[PDB]
Amino acid sequence: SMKQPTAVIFDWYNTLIDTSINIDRTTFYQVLDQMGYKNIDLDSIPNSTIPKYLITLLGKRWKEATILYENSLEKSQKSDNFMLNDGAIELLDTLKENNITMAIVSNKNGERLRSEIHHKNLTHYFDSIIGSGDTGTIKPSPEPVLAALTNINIEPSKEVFFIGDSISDIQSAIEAGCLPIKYGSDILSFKNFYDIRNFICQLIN
Repeated sequence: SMKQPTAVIFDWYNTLIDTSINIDRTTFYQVLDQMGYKNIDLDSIPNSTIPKYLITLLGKRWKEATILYENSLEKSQKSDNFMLNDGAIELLDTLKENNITMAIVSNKNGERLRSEIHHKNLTHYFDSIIGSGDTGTIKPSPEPVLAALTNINIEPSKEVFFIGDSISDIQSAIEAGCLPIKYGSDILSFKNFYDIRNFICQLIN
């Protein structure tokens, strides 16, 4: 009764992309600024230590910081230097080799989203890339999901897997008639892309 997916939709930030490695300090300065902090100097802190350092600085306000941070990245005109999460390329490549159509649905600005995807040489994997400004609404509306599916010519169903980290991703998937898979930390959930790849390979074979 469980079938291989007819399409796989991915979110970008905090699903495919790890936003905690190569944090742009300028962006986090603005967040800390908005949050009232002064006079935080991150300039001498090694990039790899920045996240643990910020976690201890922010304490209870850490979750709020991550919200502001993602919000800022979505609207940015600046280029990212982020790395993909572990196993992401292996999964994309497995799906491509098996001829399973893929798309991205993100609340990042569509134009900058497409530029970042092309900067990482990943455009060829995706038959539709939908960001904010590409439709009349954003997630958790189903509209951006339905837009990707219109553009890849696949009907919405529970064989369309929407891999996403957020509640808005899950809700958009459900409202669109598609199957949410929660990535990260009633619904299929996986902590990494190696396990998701094994699961999909097991469904295919």
